[PDB]
Amino acid sequence: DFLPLYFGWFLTKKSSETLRKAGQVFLEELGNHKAFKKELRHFIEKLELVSYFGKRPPGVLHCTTKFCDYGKAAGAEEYAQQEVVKRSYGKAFKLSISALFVTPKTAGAQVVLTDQELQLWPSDLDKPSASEGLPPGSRAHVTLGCAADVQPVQTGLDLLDILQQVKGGSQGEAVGELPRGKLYSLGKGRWMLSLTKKMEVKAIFTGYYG
Ligand SMILES: Nc1ncnc2c1ncn2[C@@H]1O[C@H](CO)[C@@H](O)[C@H]1OP(=O)(O)O
Repeated sequence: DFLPLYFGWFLTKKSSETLRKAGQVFLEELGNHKAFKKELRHFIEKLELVSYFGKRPPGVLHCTTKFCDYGKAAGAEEYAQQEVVKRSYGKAFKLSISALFVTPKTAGAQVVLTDQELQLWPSDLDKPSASEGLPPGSRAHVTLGCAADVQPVQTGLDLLDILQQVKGGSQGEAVGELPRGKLYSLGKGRWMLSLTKKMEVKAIFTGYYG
């Protein structure tokens, strides 16, 4: 038996719609913001970010736990064999999004996982060098878009990098108020919105087979 391409939480029709709509409003707003227009040189008339992030999920949004490549990825067998994964397979979850973000490479939403959902977060031996210093599960995100040259993999790395700055106290003071939250400028083309109300999205834990 081969494993899926990857396991993860796949958001319902309605919830994918809410998050997608919310990510796309952020993009028109960030692209229209004075603070962003000024720093556009450190990013790349106005730039239309919805177009910039041309490579979008075409259907339902998802939050990846463990990329398996059908069993070719390190720790895939390990992960899939866990009681918690088999038990959770096909179960419903509510995910909490705390922030939307943008970099020159990706646009995503930061997921904050409950301890129960953390039981489903992988515990691999090959761990990212930007992951260290952050709790397990900090990589948890939903990808909203990518630049032409970029793989959706980059979104997770982009998120860790951004939070590696937050833990360093390197976010600074907010440079704007969008209707949903406070806008931060991390430098190096990076931007974070901390949501006033975290949005709850519904999702099913299952496997995706390409
Ligand atoms: N090398 C890798 N490590 C972890 N996840 C990967 C990966 N390569 C691709 N992916 C994930 O597999 C999917 C490919 O269809 C992408 O959505 C991406 O998830 P992501 O959106 O969370 O970044």
